[PDB]
Amino acid sequence: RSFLCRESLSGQAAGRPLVASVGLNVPASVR
Amino acid sequence: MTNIRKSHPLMKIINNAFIDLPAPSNISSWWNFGSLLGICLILQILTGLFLAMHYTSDTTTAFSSVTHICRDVNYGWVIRYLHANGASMFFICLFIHVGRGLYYGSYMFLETWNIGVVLLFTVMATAFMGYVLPWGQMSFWGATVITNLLSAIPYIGTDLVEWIWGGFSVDKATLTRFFAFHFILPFIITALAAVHLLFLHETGSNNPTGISSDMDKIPFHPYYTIKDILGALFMMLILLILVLFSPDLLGDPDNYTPANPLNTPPHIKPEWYFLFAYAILRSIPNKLGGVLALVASILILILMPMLHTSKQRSMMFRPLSQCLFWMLVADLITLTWIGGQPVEHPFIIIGQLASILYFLIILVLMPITSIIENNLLKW
Amino acid sequence: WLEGIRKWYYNAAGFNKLGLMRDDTIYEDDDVKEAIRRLPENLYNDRVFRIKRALDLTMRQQILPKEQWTKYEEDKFYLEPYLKEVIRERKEREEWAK
Amino acid sequence: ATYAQALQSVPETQVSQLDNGLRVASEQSSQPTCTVGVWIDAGSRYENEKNNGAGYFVEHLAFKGTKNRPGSALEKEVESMGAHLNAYSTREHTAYYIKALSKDLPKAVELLADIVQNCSLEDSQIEKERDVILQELQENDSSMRDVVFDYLHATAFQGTPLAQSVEGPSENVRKLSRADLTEYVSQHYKAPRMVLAAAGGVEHRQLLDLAQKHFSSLSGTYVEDAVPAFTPCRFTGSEIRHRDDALPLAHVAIAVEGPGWANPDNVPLQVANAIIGHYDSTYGGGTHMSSTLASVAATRKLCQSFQTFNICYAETGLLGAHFVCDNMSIDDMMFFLQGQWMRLCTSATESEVVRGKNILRNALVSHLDGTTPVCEDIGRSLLTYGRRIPLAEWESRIAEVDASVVREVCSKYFYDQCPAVAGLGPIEQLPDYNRIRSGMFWLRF
Amino acid sequence: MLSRFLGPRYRELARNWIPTASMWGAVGAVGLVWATDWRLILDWVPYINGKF
Amino acid sequence: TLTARLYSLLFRRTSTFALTIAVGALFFERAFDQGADAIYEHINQGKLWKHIKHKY
Ligand code: HEM
Ligand code: HEM
Repeated sequence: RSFLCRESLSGQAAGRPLVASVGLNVPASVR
Repeated sequence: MTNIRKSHPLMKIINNAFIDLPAPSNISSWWNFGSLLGICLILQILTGLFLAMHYTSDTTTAFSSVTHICRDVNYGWVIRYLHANGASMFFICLFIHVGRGLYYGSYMFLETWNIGVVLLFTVMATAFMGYVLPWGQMSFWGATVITNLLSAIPYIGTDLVEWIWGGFSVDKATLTRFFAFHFILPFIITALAAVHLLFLHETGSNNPTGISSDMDKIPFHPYYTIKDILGALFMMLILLILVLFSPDLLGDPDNYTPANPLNTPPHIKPEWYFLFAYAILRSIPNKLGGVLALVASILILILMPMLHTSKQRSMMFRPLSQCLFWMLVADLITLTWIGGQPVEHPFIIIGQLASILYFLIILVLMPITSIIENNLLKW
Repeated sequence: WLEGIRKWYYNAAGFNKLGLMRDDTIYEDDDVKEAIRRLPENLYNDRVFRIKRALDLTMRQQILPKEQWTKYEEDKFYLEPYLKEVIRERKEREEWAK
Repeated sequence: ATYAQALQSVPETQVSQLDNGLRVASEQSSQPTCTVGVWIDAGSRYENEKNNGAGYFVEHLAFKGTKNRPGSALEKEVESMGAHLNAYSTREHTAYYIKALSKDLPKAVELLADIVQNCSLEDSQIEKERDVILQELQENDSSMRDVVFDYLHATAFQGTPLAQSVEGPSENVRKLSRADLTEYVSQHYKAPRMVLAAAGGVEHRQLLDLAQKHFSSLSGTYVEDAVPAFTPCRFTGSEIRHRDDALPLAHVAIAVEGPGWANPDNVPLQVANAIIGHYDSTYGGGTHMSSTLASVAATRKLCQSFQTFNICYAETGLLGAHFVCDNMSIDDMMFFLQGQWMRLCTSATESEVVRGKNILRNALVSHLDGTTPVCEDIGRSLLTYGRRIPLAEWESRIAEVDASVVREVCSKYFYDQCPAVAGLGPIEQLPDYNRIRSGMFWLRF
Repeated sequence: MLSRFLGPRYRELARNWIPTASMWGAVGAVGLVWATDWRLILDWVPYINGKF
Repeated sequence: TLTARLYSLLFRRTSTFALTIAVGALFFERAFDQGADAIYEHINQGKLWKHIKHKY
């Protein structure tokens, strides 16, 4: 998504180390 | 900037068909018969045209017009006997083609094999009608005998005969009807042959070894065009020997007599390329059973791909199946010989034995042999 | 005994004369094609070369000299495990679809 | 402790109702946290063409300022106790929920009372908020799934309030003054059409007395006479194609009329939907997934991601699928996806129906994990069904579903029904509407 | 072949498609009687038999 | 409306659609043959052989 606003951009920063996850019937996720 | 060979639509189709088509390297001579069929077809389409250009279709001028083509038309006899014996050449090539497809396990190409069976039926019907055309004694009486089989069909059967006869017996109506059908059918055969080549090209030819040869593939044009030219030369040698030296070798002399419905010839035999099946007809006293066996004798090729039980595809490495296949070929030859001879001792019992053995070999002996065969090779 | 009959059959089959191994002569159905794809590279390369040499020999209608004939004892069984596994997987799929 | 034993041991959903009409509903557990929110029945459905976009604007300005808390002070109270305050507005419901500890319940309920009631709606903040929504509109334009679903709603319920997008056209948002919003608040934020929900370490008696002492000022009247009624929405089977070849991937959503929140046919259809399944390029199941469409897509690398949906409104819904795939796959899935639906309409084996039942049970039990999903479930169920469906009832309704039921309900909703296709991107290969409608019926059946 | 197609769910599919296949066969029978003008059957249908 | 009942009964299934078409073929063929033949005999009354065979 394109972000061009403070409110939408809020929360897109990271404060915890990156954590990937893949499944068998669930799409890939990251945090 | 490109080859018009591989960019022009028609030229692209021709190129993919028989110029740059990947063909197996080790294709034996037995494959040449494929083209030897098509060439025959072309010849049969050619000469027949020049026959239909001097052939009437009325029963008062059928035989006379044929004699006119033979005696008066400039070089007409060449065309007439070229047609008559090119039919036999066509059927020799057809039988050898079916034998090749059977031996090397080419029936695994299901679509091409089924289309081939359809082509076989169409060619046999066309040849039957063509032999009816000259209105000889053999012509008329064989037509009556063959069409009267359809009376055995339950219920509709009788009506069907009166439908095809266009009346009550093979007569004026049936002659012209068979002329029209014999004219139209070969073009249907050509269309089916084109479809057949399409289906075969979707997978590629099968080599004698029966194994996929995608690694050793060679272009068709520089090699197999000249191989096919040599095959056509040999077939022309045989056909021209037949026509020029002994034209009435494969025919029957009684066919040179005007058709007289009030008297029959001493023997009523069909053309040679049909006797193998006619004998089967004569095997079963039950007329309906006879007709059913007659149809099944050809329709068995449809079931043949299903019955394949051997792990290997071809017969190159199956000696037991090789002896079985040659038993089958000898059986077909025996049926052909039996068909000619009259219904007398010992031809009756020999005919029953041959007819039984044919289906026994195709349906039972071959699959069981393949089952023993795999067991003999750890699989 | 039986193994003598099997050896006689291997001799009379003829694929040894072409340098072919048993598994090179098998018909390539879908299961066999997938098994061939599953083969390790080193086995696949030898399979392809053996097949191509055999096709060459049959094109020229010849056989290898008697010394270079795949002996019955030396006829390894490379495609058998992969084909067995493929058949097992297909059987499992069919049983689950049942 | 078998599945059935656990189901009849899930805490209940005690429901109360003050005199004004505000329904209080809680669900006690042992967690030290809680999730308290107010679920109003506002949404784009209750909006005319003149003021479409009012609900989004009100949601934007909710947390900005109040009469009691002038502004950022409200955010300070929310953050000081560690609560996360959120709000989601849809085409039917609009809700505010605070995620906070159990001890902060008296304060959290007060904060929600202030927002839903004494909202400032200052004109300066309205002007500031006007641009933000406009930017968010372009952001949503970048969100291709969302624009495809809005195309679905626009082309399906054309000429009805449902076709209106939640955010509103980027012309109404540029003229929505204070006057329009105030009517929205005073006409939709009413006590009868409100559910005060909470879940976690919440006590139903505590929630009731907090509601009595805070939300008592809520009004149930509707000013002079104006009572916004429920307008039934027609579903007009149509198609819309916004072909933009620049977009890397093509999105196509096709849906037929599904039932409403009532009409228990949802339970069979969901099972049927579960049989179709869902796929993404990063799954890992590959050519082994039980779903036929998923297995085919993985085998041929057809699509990047297909998902089946059952969007459901009060009286009608959009039941169907939405898939994202390249230019030379759109037709092919149209063949398979439709080919899947009709299979369930003509021959649905009991094995796959059992599989769908298990998938549905897993989805329901997993979706109700955590205080926030439970609070959302309570607030949504009290507005849609009028009561929270206990999981045991869900289990019973799922158990009654079998192969014959799925076949009957699919043939009743899928077979020979005009779809509502909507496509975006390089959708050239997308079959013409006549082709899709033809694919909606099988010549074997 | 027949080992694979002999299954619980396979017979269940057969049962599902029994009505459609059977009345497809009825369609074929009626079409055959009509096109052929099978007098043996058409002599019993009330209105149509007046044609003969 | 009757048309809804027709659709739900005889038209939803393609095969039932074909059966309806087939029976309609019978009855339409008979009815149309009767009607057209009657119209023709009415138009040319007294000229056809059917109308004059009685006197021989
Ligand atoms: C009208 C007569 C026929 C024509 C013109 C024709 C044409 C051809 C041609 C040109 C080929 C390629 C050359 C070859 O492999 O032989 C071929 C292949 C083939 N034909 Fe025919 N054919 C005819 C009849 C039949 C019949 C009767 C059958 C058997 C039912 C058949 C089955 C096959 C098979 C199996 C192949 C593939 C052979 C292989 O891959 O080894 N054909 N056909
Ligand atoms: C499929 C290829 C064909 C075959 C196998 C075939 C076979 C035959 C046979 C066996 C005869 C009887 C020969 C005899 O009198 O002893 C014949 C005659 C005849 N055929 Fe064909 N034919 C074929 C194609 C054609 C075509 C395409 C035409 C039309 C252009 C045609 C026209 C005729 C005519 C006019 C006769 C009567 C002349 C005569 O019998 O000598 N044929 N055909």
